[PDB]
Amino acid sequence: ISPEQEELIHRLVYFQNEYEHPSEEDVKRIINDGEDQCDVRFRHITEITILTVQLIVEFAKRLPGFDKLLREDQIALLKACSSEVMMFRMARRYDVQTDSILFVNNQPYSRDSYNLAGMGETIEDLLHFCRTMYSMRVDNAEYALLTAIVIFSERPALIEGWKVEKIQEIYLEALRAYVDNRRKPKPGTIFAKLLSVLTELRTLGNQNSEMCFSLKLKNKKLPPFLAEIWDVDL
Amino acid sequence: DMPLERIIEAEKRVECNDPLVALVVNENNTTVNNICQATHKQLFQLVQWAKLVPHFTSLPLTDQVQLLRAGWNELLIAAFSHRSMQAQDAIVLATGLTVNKSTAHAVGVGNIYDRVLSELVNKMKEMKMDKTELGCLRAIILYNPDVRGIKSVQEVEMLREKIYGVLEEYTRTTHPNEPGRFAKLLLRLPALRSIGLKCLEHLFFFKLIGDVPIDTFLMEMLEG
Ligand SMILES: CC(C)CC[C@@H](O)[C@](C)(O)[C@H]1CC[C@@]2(O)C3=CC(=O)[C@@H]4C[C@@H](O)[C@@H](O)C[C@]4(C)[C@H]3CC[C@]12C
Repeated sequence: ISPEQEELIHRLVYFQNEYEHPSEEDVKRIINDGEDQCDVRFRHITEITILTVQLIVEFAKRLPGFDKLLREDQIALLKACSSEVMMFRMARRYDVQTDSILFVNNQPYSRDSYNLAGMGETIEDLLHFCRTMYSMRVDNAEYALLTAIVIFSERPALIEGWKVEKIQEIYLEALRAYVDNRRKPKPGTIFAKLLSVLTELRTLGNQNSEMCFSLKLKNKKLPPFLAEIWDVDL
Repeated sequence: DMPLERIIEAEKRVECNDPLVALVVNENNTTVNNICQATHKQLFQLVQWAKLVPHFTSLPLTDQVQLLRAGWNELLIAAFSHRSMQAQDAIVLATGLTVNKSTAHAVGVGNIYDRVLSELVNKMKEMKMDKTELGCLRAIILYNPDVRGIKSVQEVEMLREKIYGVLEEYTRTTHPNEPGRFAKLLLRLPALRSIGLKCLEHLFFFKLIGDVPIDTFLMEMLEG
């Protein structure tokens, strides 16, 4: 590794920890009702996700390099990485024991939970991703680097794409270096395995969009914030 | 076991390179054959290629069918994207037949055109991606242990990891001057997956003669 890369990684791990979970206030401010036990688990999932996206933007905004981009490209990258980066946040709260996700309120959500909320269509693939990630024993630094790498990805309608790509390069170099150091039994293979996650994220992200559109079939309304940032109306 | 030779070979045995015939957008019942021919060759080369990849045929028949059905589009898009590096501003098929923004509808494609050219062709072009690299990436695409319905999961995961190592090794020795080369190659896969997701049907499967379910067309092609 290199004295500078360790600095970058220290920084990323820090930011990752700083924005892992939302405020006590913001969370409690959610569970406060009216409709049945179904439209409730749905409101929790959607509302908490809003905080989740907010946290993602906070993390991205502070990544070295972000401030060197045009406002327009910043918006583009953030819009595009939301649905993807959240899969990481989800995987990090996956419990192998119960094959579930530990939400903020410690309430573990499972297939049944999502199903009850009207989102049983994709939960299987979601849990599958969590297991995949888990089996790879991805650590904090790897997750942080990977998140940065996802955020600085070539996306359509990008003005200074080349500028994004150069920034991504720095994080890719950091990742490789970090992996060579701690991972020896085929470092380069683990490196490729981690990058393969990016390609799988295109699929999960696409599924998220498909599900959002499907909420219209049912009579579920996606919170405006989410519907907007993900352009789930086109 | 993963021989880098076996891989370079499979991509070679299918190495297409003949004319540079622009497609004719007419019902001269000839273009229907130029397209039909390009199709048949493209799809035959797809299975022909897969069988030449190390240990593919050693997989359960059902599994090699699932793997091709799943990777079909990505595999093809990668194929015609790489041999489209020569074309000035167009996509090159197997027949040597080429398509353009306007002559894109027939032959599927169409709305993946702009994106294919800008995120794959141009990228591969300015990166000087060679057939060996392509061969490894396509093989990586093929050995997706996460494809559903697959039995030999772990077997596939291992074969894929071996290809990572081969490509990792190949790039370090071929470009000791370009460290990012490895990562730069692998980062073409997300773009490729995104474009493939925009498809909705298996590319070129309808320009094929007569009717026959996908799993069947594959099942017999893998036996012939
Ligand atoms: C349509 C949209 C709402 C669907 C999103 C769903 O598919 C996801 C990806 O499955 C959502 C549902 C709830 C969820 O937002 C979360 C709840 C938490 O409590 C925490 C909040 C914060 O500490 C996060 O770092 C982790 C976690 C687990 C997030 C991650 C992503 C999850 C698990």
